[PDB]
Amino acid sequence: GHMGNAAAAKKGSEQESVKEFLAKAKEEFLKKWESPNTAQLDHFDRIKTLGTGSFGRVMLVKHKETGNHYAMKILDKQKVVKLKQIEHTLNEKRILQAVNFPFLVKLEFSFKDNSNLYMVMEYVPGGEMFSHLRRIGRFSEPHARFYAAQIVLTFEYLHSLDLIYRDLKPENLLIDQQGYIQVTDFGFAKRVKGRTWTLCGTPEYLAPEIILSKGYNKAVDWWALGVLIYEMAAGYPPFFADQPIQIYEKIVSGKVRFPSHFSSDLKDLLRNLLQVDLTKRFGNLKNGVNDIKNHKWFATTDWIAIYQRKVEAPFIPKFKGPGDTSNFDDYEEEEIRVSINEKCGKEFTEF
Amino acid sequence: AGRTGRRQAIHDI
Ligand SMILES: COc1ccc(Cl)cc1C[NH3+]
Repeated sequence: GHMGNAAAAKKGSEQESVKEFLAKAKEEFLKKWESPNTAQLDHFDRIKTLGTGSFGRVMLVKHKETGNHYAMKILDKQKVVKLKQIEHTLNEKRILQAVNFPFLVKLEFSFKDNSNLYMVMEYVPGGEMFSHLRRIGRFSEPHARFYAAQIVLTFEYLHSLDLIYRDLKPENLLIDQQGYIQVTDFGFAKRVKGRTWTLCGTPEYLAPEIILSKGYNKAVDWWALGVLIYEMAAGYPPFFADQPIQIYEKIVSGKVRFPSHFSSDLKDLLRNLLQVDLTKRFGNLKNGVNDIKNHKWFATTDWIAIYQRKVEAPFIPKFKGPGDTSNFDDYEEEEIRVSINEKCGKEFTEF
Repeated sequence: AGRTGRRQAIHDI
């Protein structure tokens, strides 16, 4: 066979140890999920805007008492208007409170006021993968593989807890001071036992079953991993067009073309992740995540060493000190105004 | 041709 005796037994033992780890991780998650750390806005100084979206912004803040820096996500309750926007914000907070994994950003505080919802996270100063990727063009296959391995392990963890992530893309992956990934933005994450039906995500990363309004499962995250690996290794994603409607048509087609510099091992992995047929998509078969972890493209990956952060990273971001923002792009700095009247109190009671 | 800038997620397409 492909493995000799020694290798096969080591791999089997490794896989049983994963099961043991995930069983303990589920016990810990459920304790926090069933029985969940506030603060207030005046406890922080505003430093700089780190990113912006439709519903608000992420700000570098400095906590007055301790001097620690944090990333504060601010959501305008009055912008969180649509039904699915509201439930998603409750999902995000509850999931972040309860998870614990080396590649998932750590939530420190959450609170709300008359105008806004706030989630205060660890500040990850190395910047978004997105900007580093756009600046360099594309990552080498070894470098893309180092980042991909962290996503594979993170999804193995999340999916074992019945959590789907639903917004993988380079914009959401921060680089920490050791060059490892921190997944941020759990705005689309959800606990799902089987199917779910919300049409949400980012166009270029949507699995076909989402676009086609079919009830879907955690396999959408494995499709998205295929999109991510392709984009990291090529410099652009596999379904690439100026407008979302054109992107959707390419996704549904079942057609992917690869740069001539992609290795055959990489193309094989990607054709099995970017598989429209759910009975054939890697991550969705009888062998689960092991079809991905044991693929030839990952043959050099030491999964435990990645988890332990003992693999040398491709890139260590430069950091001049606490609160450095040099690895982030600049954004318009807009007022953060808090109304004297409570807005949307009833719809956010649970937050 | 395609989108090179940051991509916004859509909550309800
Ligand atoms: C620009 O966005 C962020 C910056 C820092 C941190 Cl820790 C979190 C976010 C949310 N993606």
